[PDB]
Amino acid sequence: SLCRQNYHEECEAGVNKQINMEFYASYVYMSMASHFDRDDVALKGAHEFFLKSSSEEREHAMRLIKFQNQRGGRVVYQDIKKPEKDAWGTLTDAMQAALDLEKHVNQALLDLHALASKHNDPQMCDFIENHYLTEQVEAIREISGYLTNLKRCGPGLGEFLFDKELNS
Amino acid sequence: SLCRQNYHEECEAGVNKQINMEFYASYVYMSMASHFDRDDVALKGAHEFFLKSSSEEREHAMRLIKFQNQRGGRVVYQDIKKPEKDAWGTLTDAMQAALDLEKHVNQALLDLHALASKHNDPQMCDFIENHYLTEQVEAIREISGYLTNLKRCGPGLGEFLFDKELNS
Amino acid sequence: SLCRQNYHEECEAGVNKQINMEFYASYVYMSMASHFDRDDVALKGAHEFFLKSSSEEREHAMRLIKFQNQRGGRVVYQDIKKPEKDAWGTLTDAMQAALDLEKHVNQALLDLHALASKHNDPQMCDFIENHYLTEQVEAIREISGYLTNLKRCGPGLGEFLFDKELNS
Amino acid sequence: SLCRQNYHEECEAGVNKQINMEFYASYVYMSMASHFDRDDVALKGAHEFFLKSSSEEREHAMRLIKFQNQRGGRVVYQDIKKPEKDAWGTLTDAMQAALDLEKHVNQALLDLHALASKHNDPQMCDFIENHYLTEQVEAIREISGYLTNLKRCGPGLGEFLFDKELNS
Amino acid sequence: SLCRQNYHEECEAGVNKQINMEFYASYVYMSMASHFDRDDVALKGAHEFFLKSSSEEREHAMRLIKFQNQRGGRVVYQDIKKPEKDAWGTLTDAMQAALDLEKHVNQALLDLHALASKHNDPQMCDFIENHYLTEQVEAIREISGYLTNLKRCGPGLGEFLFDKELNS
Amino acid sequence: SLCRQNYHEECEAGVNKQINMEFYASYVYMSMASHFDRDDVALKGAHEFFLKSSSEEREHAMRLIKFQNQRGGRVVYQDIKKPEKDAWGTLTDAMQAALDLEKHVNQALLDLHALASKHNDPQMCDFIENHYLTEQVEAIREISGYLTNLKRCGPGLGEFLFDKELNS
Ligand SMILES: [Cl-]
Ligand SMILES: [Cl-]
Ligand SMILES: [Cl-]
Ligand SMILES: [Cl-]
Ligand SMILES: [Cl-]
Ligand SMILES: [Cl-]
Ligand SMILES: [Cl-]
Ligand SMILES: [Cl-]
Ligand SMILES: [Cl-]
Ligand SMILES: [Cl-]
Ligand SMILES: [Cl-]
Ligand SMILES: [Cl-]
Ligand SMILES: [Cl-]
Ligand SMILES: [Cl-]
Ligand SMILES: [Cl-]
Ligand SMILES: [Cl-]
Ligand SMILES: [Cl-]
Ligand SMILES: [Cl-]
Ligand SMILES: [Cl-]
Ligand SMILES: [Cl-]
Ligand SMILES: [Cl-]
Ligand SMILES: [Cl-]
Ligand SMILES: [Cl-]
Ligand SMILES: [Cl-]
Ligand SMILES: [Cl-]
Ligand SMILES: [Cl-]
Ligand SMILES: [Cl-]
Ligand SMILES: [Cl-]
Ligand SMILES: [Cl-]
Ligand SMILES: [Cl-]
Ligand SMILES: [Cl-]
Ligand SMILES: [Cl-]
Ligand SMILES: [Cl-]
Ligand SMILES: [Cl-]
Ligand SMILES: [Cl-]
Ligand SMILES: [Cl-]
Ligand SMILES: [Cl-]
Ligand SMILES: [Cl-]
Ligand SMILES: [Cl-]
Ligand SMILES: [Cl-]
Ligand SMILES: [Cl-]
Ligand SMILES: [Cl-]
Ligand SMILES: [Cl-]
Ligand SMILES: [Cl-]
Ligand SMILES: [Cl-]
Ligand SMILES: [Cl-]
Ligand SMILES: [Cl-]
Ligand SMILES: [Cl-]
Ligand SMILES: [Cl-]
Ligand SMILES: [Cl-]
Ligand SMILES: [Cl-]
Ligand SMILES: [Cl-]
Ligand SMILES: [Cl-]
Ligand SMILES: [Cl-]
Ligand SMILES: [Cl-]
Ligand SMILES: [Cl-]
Ligand SMILES: [Cl-]
Ligand SMILES: [Cl-]
Ligand SMILES: [Cl-]
Ligand SMILES: [Cl-]
Ligand SMILES: [Cl-]
Ligand SMILES: [Cl-]
Ligand SMILES: [Cl-]
Ligand SMILES: [Cl-]
Ligand SMILES: [Cl-]
Ligand SMILES: [Cl-]
Ligand SMILES: [Cl-]
Ligand SMILES: [Cl-]
Ligand SMILES: [Cl-]
Ligand SMILES: [Cl-]
Ligand SMILES: [Cl-]
Ligand SMILES: [Cl-]
Ligand SMILES: [Cl-]
Ligand SMILES: [Cl-]
Ligand SMILES: [Cl-]
Ligand SMILES: [Cl-]
Ligand SMILES: [Cl-]
Ligand SMILES: [Cl-]
Ligand SMILES: [Cl-]
Ligand SMILES: [Cl-]
Ligand SMILES: [Cl-]
Ligand SMILES: [Cl-]
Ligand SMILES: [Cl-]
Ligand SMILES: [Cl-]
Ligand SMILES: [Cl-]
Ligand SMILES: [Cl-]
Ligand SMILES: [Cl-]
Ligand SMILES: [Cl-]
Ligand SMILES: [Cl-]
Ligand SMILES: [Cl-]
Ligand SMILES: [Cl-]
Ligand SMILES: [Cl-]
Ligand SMILES: [Cl-]
Ligand SMILES: [Cl-]
Ligand SMILES: [Cl-]
Ligand SMILES: [Cl-]
Ligand SMILES: [Cl-]
Ligand SMILES: [Cl-]
Ligand SMILES: [Cl-]
Ligand SMILES: [Cl-]
Ligand SMILES: [Cl-]
Ligand SMILES: [Cl-]
Ligand SMILES: [Cl-]
Ligand SMILES: [Cl-]
Ligand SMILES: [Cl-]
Ligand SMILES: [Cl-]
Ligand SMILES: [Cl-]
Ligand SMILES: [Cl-]
Ligand SMILES: [Cl-]
Ligand SMILES: [Cl-]
Ligand SMILES: [Cl-]
Ligand SMILES: [Cl-]
Ligand SMILES: [Cl-]
Ligand SMILES: [Cl-]
Ligand SMILES: [Cl-]
Ligand SMILES: [Cl-]
Ligand SMILES: [Cl-]
Ligand SMILES: [Cl-]
Ligand SMILES: [Cl-]
Ligand SMILES: [Cl-]
Ligand SMILES: [Cl-]
Ligand SMILES: [Cl-]
Ligand SMILES: [Cl-]
Ligand SMILES: [Cl-]
Ligand SMILES: [Cl-]
Ligand SMILES: [Cl-]
Ligand SMILES: [Fe+3]
Ligand SMILES: [Fe+3]
Ligand SMILES: [Fe+3]
Ligand SMILES: [Fe+3]
Ligand SMILES: [Fe+3]
Ligand SMILES: [Fe+3]
Ligand SMILES: [Fe+3]
Ligand SMILES: [Fe+3]
Ligand SMILES: [Fe+3]
Ligand SMILES: [Fe+3]
Ligand SMILES: [Fe+3]
Ligand SMILES: [Fe+3]
Ligand SMILES: [Fe+3]
Ligand SMILES: [Fe+3]
Ligand SMILES: [Fe+3]
Ligand SMILES: [Fe+3]
Ligand SMILES: [Fe+3]
Ligand SMILES: [Fe+3]
Ligand SMILES: [Fe+3]
Ligand SMILES: [Fe+3]
Ligand SMILES: [Fe+3]
Ligand SMILES: [Fe+3]
Ligand SMILES: [Fe+3]
Ligand SMILES: [Fe+3]
Ligand SMILES: [Fe+3]
Ligand SMILES: [Fe+3]
Ligand SMILES: [Fe+3]
Ligand SMILES: [Fe+3]
Ligand SMILES: [Fe+3]
Ligand SMILES: [Fe+3]
Ligand SMILES: [Fe+3]
Ligand SMILES: [Fe+3]
Ligand code: NA
Ligand code: NA
Ligand code: NA
Ligand code: NA
Ligand code: NA
Ligand code: NA
Ligand code: NA
Ligand code: NA
Ligand code: NA
Ligand code: NA
Ligand code: NA
Ligand code: NA
Ligand code: NA
Ligand code: NA
Ligand code: NA
Ligand code: NA
Ligand code: NA
Ligand code: NA
Ligand code: NA
Ligand code: NA
Ligand code: NA
Ligand code: NA
Ligand code: NA
Ligand code: NA
Ligand code: NA
Ligand code: NA
Ligand code: NA
Ligand code: NA
Ligand code: NA
Ligand code: NA
Ligand code: NA
Ligand code: NA
Ligand code: NA
Ligand code: NA
Ligand code: NA
Ligand code: NA
Ligand code: NA
Ligand code: NA
Ligand code: NA
Ligand code: NA
Ligand code: NA
Ligand code: NA
Ligand code: NA
Ligand code: NA
Ligand code: NA
Ligand code: NA
Ligand code: NA
Ligand code: NA
Ligand code: NA
Ligand code: NA
Ligand code: NA
Ligand code: NA
Ligand code: NA
Ligand code: NA
Ligand code: NA
Ligand code: NA
Ligand code: NA
Ligand code: NA
Ligand code: NA
Ligand code: NA
Ligand code: NA
Ligand code: NA
Ligand code: NA
Ligand code: NA
Ligand code: NA
Ligand code: NA
Ligand code: NA
Ligand code: NA
Ligand code: NA
Ligand code: NA
Ligand code: NA
Ligand code: NA
Ligand code: NA
Ligand code: NA
Ligand code: NA
Ligand code: NA
Ligand code: NA
Ligand code: NA
Ligand code: NA
Ligand code: NA
Ligand code: NA
Ligand code: NA
Ligand code: NA
Ligand code: NA
Ligand code: NA
Ligand code: NA
Ligand code: NA
Ligand code: NA
Ligand code: NA
Ligand code: NA
Ligand code: NA
Ligand code: NA
Ligand code: NA
Ligand code: NA
Ligand code: NA
Ligand code: NA
Ligand code: NA
Ligand code: NA
Ligand code: NA
Ligand code: NA
Ligand code: NA
Ligand code: NA
Repeated sequence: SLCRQNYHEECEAGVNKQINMEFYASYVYMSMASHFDRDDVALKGAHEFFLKSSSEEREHAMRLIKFQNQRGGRVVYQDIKKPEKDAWGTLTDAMQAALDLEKHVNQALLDLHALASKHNDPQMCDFIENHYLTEQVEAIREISGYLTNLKRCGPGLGEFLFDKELNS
Repeated sequence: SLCRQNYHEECEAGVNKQINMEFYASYVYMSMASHFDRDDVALKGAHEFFLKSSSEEREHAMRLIKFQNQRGGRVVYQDIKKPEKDAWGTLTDAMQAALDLEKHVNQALLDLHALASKHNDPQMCDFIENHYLTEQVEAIREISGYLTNLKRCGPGLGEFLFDKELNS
Repeated sequence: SLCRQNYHEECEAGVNKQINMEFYASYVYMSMASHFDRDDVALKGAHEFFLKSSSEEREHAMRLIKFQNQRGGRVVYQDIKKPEKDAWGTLTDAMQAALDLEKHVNQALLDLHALASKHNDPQMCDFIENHYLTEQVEAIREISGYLTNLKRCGPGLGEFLFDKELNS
Repeated sequence: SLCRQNYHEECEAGVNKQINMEFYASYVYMSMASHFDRDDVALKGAHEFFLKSSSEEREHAMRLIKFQNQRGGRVVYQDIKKPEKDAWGTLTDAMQAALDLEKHVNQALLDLHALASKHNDPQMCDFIENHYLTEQVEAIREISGYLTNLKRCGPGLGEFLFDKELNS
Repeated sequence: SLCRQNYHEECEAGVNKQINMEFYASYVYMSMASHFDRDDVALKGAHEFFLKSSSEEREHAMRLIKFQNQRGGRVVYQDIKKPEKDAWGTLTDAMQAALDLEKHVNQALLDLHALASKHNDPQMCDFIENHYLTEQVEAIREISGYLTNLKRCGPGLGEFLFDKELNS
Repeated sequence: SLCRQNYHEECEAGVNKQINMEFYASYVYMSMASHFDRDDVALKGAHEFFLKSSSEEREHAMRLIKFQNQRGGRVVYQDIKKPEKDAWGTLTDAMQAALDLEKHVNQALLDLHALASKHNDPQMCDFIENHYLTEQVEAIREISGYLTNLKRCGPGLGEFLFDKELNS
């Protein structure tokens, strides 16, 4: 490939892994969104919030695909595994699972940064810092505060009202 | 579920199958799009066309997910299998594979319609006719004409110029 | 009648039945609306929601009357029976009765479609699909989610707040 | 009921009677409207005029329902009887029947006023004067002039042209 | 043809037949239009109405031609036979012939729908319902009411005035 | 007919012949247009150009129909014969056939002018000069230059690009 320069095969593989991981997170959120749109669950704020979250994760995957081609790597796709659950429970349960997901993705991003630092790839490090690491910190902090407020609001009416407040 | 009415368990399963099939088609197009954005392939019209195609297929999946919940079914997700190839060849090869994909999806939609007619589900039949069957016919006709023009244009310069003309 | 063509006397009678059924549903909702505007009930969201529902059902009747004349049938009116109750209970009770009403109307629409398919009346089938079957599916799904949220909110304050949120 | 004051049980019953009577008049006009939209009758001015008349009568019913609840009465619904005829004849015949209907409704309104005066209910009397008695006088005078002009115009062409002039 | 799928040779032939039938109806209306523009007939409303009708029928043919190519059929043209008459008589005579024409075309459309249902072609059925069957019902009802009003208006002055009112 | 003056029966017949000839040319172009919209031909510029040409020829027929009635002749319709071919070959073949058609129509227009000069019908001559003869000269010159450029461009890519340039 005429464009490849200072791009190590381990970094290329790490990017292909993160691409799969972002699509996976996209799929989880899709599943959460459809769970909260069940007639017997019917939390329209959660639905909209997880649908938007699913769409954002697809963007994160797509920016990595682009990055792979910009640097002269080869994108290699794997299966996008189905999420661990078919039903995500209450809005509190789902938000806990979402926190776990974002932290898992955050840890993979930090391993990917560590890979790029290790192979002296400053452009890859900056790409990751600039587009992913601060976004991850905000999302985790965001979900964590929701969890605190879901426990403050309590079940029943509290969950209905916390749900109203989700998107604004 | 308090909303379910005249919605047969075979139709619900058929919808879950089509949901997987639309995501799969989405993933194929994503792969085609990244293939045409390689520095050693570099056909920006194809890239944009398959990226838009991938996004449309995700919408088709999402309208089916919605339909499942509107009718009081339960969405059940499966793995989204990786596409058959890592490299899609020339713009002519990819467009042939895309035609094959759209016809495979079209046949599944026609089996799904047949399932809804068989179980006397007129609302499901109309949903499928209204949002999917004509859209499929247009897309197949569209790709077929591209194939005819790719063979008319020939390889090399013809492929470059046919690619310019793709999106408009 | 100079316009009648491929319009079977059983279909004409079925349309006259559905006309009565839509007016009946209109009258139920009128009664629900006046129940929630009692000084000792005083749920203004419910009032407005059932008043709008009553008006929509009158439109559904009127489109069928039109359809009867477009196809060269004769509209034949019957009494519009009074609703089963004078008092509809809590917002949860009324919404349950409304779900039952919409499902009863939906079943009559599906019998009417079955009548038109049976007599090979494709124009009548499409009319019913296009203007009634999807609208019915949305309304039933809508009311069902309200029921789920009314049970989540609980009685007292929950009912007051759920009522605020009804129309938006 | 915490709001009821100087509202006699005979007046409440009289209002429930008038509510039924306004819906009945609504239903008559609905039937007239569908009669003039038959392919073998086809007088589009009459159709539109009786459709608007039917809608106005529904408003008159709905203002009375409101009045019942404002005064702390209980609305009690009865069956809305079907109209006396399935076919209303010429535009002259229908307009004669409409005059008879409006005069019957007017006499019921005047009995209702007499009931409210008798029970010393000045607010109810004013409500009736303000929203119903002058409106009734205008409608009766209006229909009567139409009858005079329908007899002046004569049958055939006169009826076609008088019909053009109905709504403006 | 690379696009053809679930499109039976009998349906393709049925579409070619309907294409001829729509052009034929176009030609009839062209002839009616020129009849009412004769100096010795001179009914400018009829002229304009049949000229617009002729143009609409050409559109109906052209949408079918398109449909044939979208589905991967081959359009096959036949002669467009001249209309049965050179002179169409009074506005009442022409409108009767137009009613007969529209009903003949409507019956062919219903046979074509029956052909597509029989060969399990849901996309073709919906195409026909969506673009043709309701349009046919409206046109037949429309012409029938004109016939009723032409008989109400009578010959001479009535015909002149009914003609004024045709287009609006 | 009260308007006829200096309008010879041979000229009236000549106009009826040209009316048939313009409709025939309309039908040829319709067939060419549908040929270039086949999935296995797929030249969208040609399609649009022949569809517009077909529509223009219908206008030419319609202005002659009008002229017949303005002069107090009687329009007499004949069958519109189907075109000589079902398939028109390459864009070069079709354009050659179109040149032949326009020259055939041009020769008929010049015979018609000769008929009107011969019968001392200056108004008919001017009508033909003003609306037809220069339009014919432009169209023939136009198609001829296309033929020259189609031979310059060559088959394959040249045909694709010449087709892009057709309408602008
Ligand atoms: Cl290195
Ligand atoms: Cl659950
Ligand atoms: Cl988010
Ligand atoms: Cl990027
Ligand atoms: Cl790039
Ligand atoms: Cl792979
Ligand atoms: Cl996993
Ligand atoms: Cl799995
Ligand atoms: Cl759980
Ligand atoms: Cl859990
Ligand atoms: Cl969890
Ligand atoms: Cl991790
Ligand atoms: Cl490191
Ligand atoms: Cl590090
Ligand atoms: Cl490392
Ligand atoms: Cl290092
Ligand atoms: Cl990001
Ligand atoms: Cl944040
Ligand atoms: Cl920040
Ligand atoms: Cl927060
Ligand atoms: Cl809860
Ligand atoms: Cl069933
Ligand atoms: Cl390659
Ligand atoms: Cl697309
Ligand atoms: Cl949907
Ligand atoms: Cl929904
Ligand atoms: Cl699963
Ligand atoms: Cl697979
Ligand atoms: Cl796999
Ligand atoms: Cl390959
Ligand atoms: Cl290949
Ligand atoms: Cl392939
Ligand atoms: Cl398949
Ligand atoms: Cl079936
Ligand atoms: Cl089937
Ligand atoms: Cl089946
Ligand atoms: Cl069945
Ligand atoms: Cl779709
Ligand atoms: Cl298309
Ligand atoms: Cl289409
Ligand atoms: Cl094309
Ligand atoms: Cl190439
Ligand atoms: Cl029948
Ligand atoms: Cl109560
Ligand atoms: Cl509603
Ligand atoms: Cl209707
Ligand atoms: Cl109508
Ligand atoms: Cl009756
Ligand atoms: Cl009942
Ligand atoms: Cl009763
Ligand atoms: Cl109760
Ligand atoms: Cl109850
Ligand atoms: Cl109940
Ligand atoms: Cl029922
Ligand atoms: Cl049936
Ligand atoms: Cl059925
Ligand atoms: Cl049945
Ligand atoms: Cl049957
Ligand atoms: Cl509806
Ligand atoms: Cl809904
Ligand atoms: Cl919907
Ligand atoms: Cl809800
Ligand atoms: Cl309560
Ligand atoms: Cl008192
Ligand atoms: Cl009658
Ligand atoms: Cl009025
Ligand atoms: Cl009031
Ligand atoms: Cl109030
Ligand atoms: Cl009662
Ligand atoms: Cl009565
Ligand atoms: Cl009765
Ligand atoms: Cl009578
Ligand atoms: Cl009478
Ligand atoms: Cl009477
Ligand atoms: Cl009375
Ligand atoms: Cl009194
Ligand atoms: Cl008095
Ligand atoms: Cl009294
Ligand atoms: Cl008194
Ligand atoms: Cl009033
Ligand atoms: Cl007045
Ligand atoms: Cl006044
Ligand atoms: Cl008057
Ligand atoms: Cl009359
Ligand atoms: Cl088949
Ligand atoms: Cl004549
Ligand atoms: Cl029309
Ligand atoms: Cl089409
Ligand atoms: Cl197309
Ligand atoms: Cl042929
Ligand atoms: Cl014939
Ligand atoms: Cl013939
Ligand atoms: Cl005749
Ligand atoms: Cl005749
Ligand atoms: Cl006739
Ligand atoms: Cl027929
Ligand atoms: Cl059939
Ligand atoms: Cl059938
Ligand atoms: Cl058949
Ligand atoms: Cl079959
Ligand atoms: Cl149509
Ligand atoms: Cl109509
Ligand atoms: Cl309609
Ligand atoms: Cl009419
Ligand atoms: Cl006459
Ligand atoms: Cl002469
Ligand atoms: Cl060919
Ligand atoms: Cl042209
Ligand atoms: Cl002219
Ligand atoms: Cl003129
Ligand atoms: Cl003839
Ligand atoms: Cl010929
Ligand atoms: Cl022939
Ligand atoms: Cl050829
Ligand atoms: Cl040739
Ligand atoms: Cl040739
Ligand atoms: Cl010639
Ligand atoms: Cl000469
Ligand atoms: Cl000469
Ligand atoms: Cl000569
Ligand atoms: Cl001479
Ligand atoms: Cl011209
Ligand atoms: Cl030119
Ligand atoms: Cl010029
Ligand atoms: Cl040129
Ligand atoms: Cl070529
Ligand atoms: Fe490198
Ligand atoms: Fe992410
Ligand atoms: Fe919950
Ligand atoms: Fe650093
Ligand atoms: Fe996120
Ligand atoms: Fe069911
Ligand atoms: Fe799709
Ligand atoms: Fe290539
Ligand atoms: Fe349909
Ligand atoms: Fe259908
Ligand atoms: Fe539709
Ligand atoms: Fe597609
Ligand atoms: Fe019939
Ligand atoms: Fe309804
Ligand atoms: Fe309550
Ligand atoms: Fe409803
Ligand atoms: Fe009192
Ligand atoms: Fe009234
Ligand atoms: Fe009459
Ligand atoms: Fe009135
Ligand atoms: Fe086939
Ligand atoms: Fe037509
Ligand atoms: Fe006449
Ligand atoms: Fe069907
Ligand atoms: Fe028509
Ligand atoms: Fe003469
Ligand atoms: Fe011409
Ligand atoms: Fe060619
Ligand atoms: Fe001149
Ligand atoms: Fe001259
Ligand atoms: Fe001039
Ligand atoms: Fe031309
Ligand atoms: Na690197
Ligand atoms: Na990897
Ligand atoms: Na690698
Ligand atoms: Na890899
Ligand atoms: Na991308
Ligand atoms: Na991108
Ligand atoms: Na890329
Ligand atoms: Na970059
Ligand atoms: Na690089
Ligand atoms: Na990989
Ligand atoms: Na899994
Ligand atoms: Na960690
Ligand atoms: Na790190
Ligand atoms: Na990693
Ligand atoms: Na390194
Ligand atoms: Na933050
Ligand atoms: Na909560
Ligand atoms: Na079903
Ligand atoms: Na399934
Ligand atoms: Na199932
Ligand atoms: Na399933
Ligand atoms: Na969705
Ligand atoms: Na959605
Ligand atoms: Na959903
Ligand atoms: Na739906
Ligand atoms: Na359902
Ligand atoms: Na599944
Ligand atoms: Na695979
Ligand atoms: Na197939
Ligand atoms: Na099917
Ligand atoms: Na299927
Ligand atoms: Na079934
Ligand atoms: Na198309
Ligand atoms: Na090519
Ligand atoms: Na029928
Ligand atoms: Na009945
Ligand atoms: Na009947
Ligand atoms: Na009946
Ligand atoms: Na109506
Ligand atoms: Na109406
Ligand atoms: Na009607
Ligand atoms: Na209709
Ligand atoms: Na009919
Ligand atoms: Na009845
Ligand atoms: Na009852
Ligand atoms: Na049922
Ligand atoms: Na049914
Ligand atoms: Na029924
Ligand atoms: Na039948
Ligand atoms: Na819905
Ligand atoms: Na509640
Ligand atoms: Na009183
Ligand atoms: Na009473
Ligand atoms: Na009382
Ligand atoms: Na009472
Ligand atoms: Na009211
Ligand atoms: Na009101
Ligand atoms: Na009220
Ligand atoms: Na009041
Ligand atoms: Na009171
Ligand atoms: Na009562
Ligand atoms: Na009665
Ligand atoms: Na009286
Ligand atoms: Na009085
Ligand atoms: Na009274
Ligand atoms: Na009293
Ligand atoms: Na007055
Ligand atoms: Na009259
Ligand atoms: Na077929
Ligand atoms: Na045929
Ligand atoms: Na065939
Ligand atoms: Na054929
Ligand atoms: Na066309
Ligand atoms: Na077209
Ligand atoms: Na076409
Ligand atoms: Na189509
Ligand atoms: Na096809
Ligand atoms: Na044919
Ligand atoms: Na003939
Ligand atoms: Na028939
Ligand atoms: Na049929
Ligand atoms: Na047919
Ligand atoms: Na078949
Ligand atoms: Na109509
Ligand atoms: Na007349
Ligand atoms: Na002459
Ligand atoms: Na001739
Ligand atoms: Na002659
Ligand atoms: Na002649
Ligand atoms: Na003309
Ligand atoms: Na004209
Ligand atoms: Na003319
Ligand atoms: Na002239
Ligand atoms: Na003349
Ligand atoms: Na002739
Ligand atoms: Na021929
Ligand atoms: Na010549
Ligand atoms: Na000449
Ligand atoms: Na000539
Ligand atoms: Na002469
Ligand atoms: Na020129
Ligand atoms: Na060429």
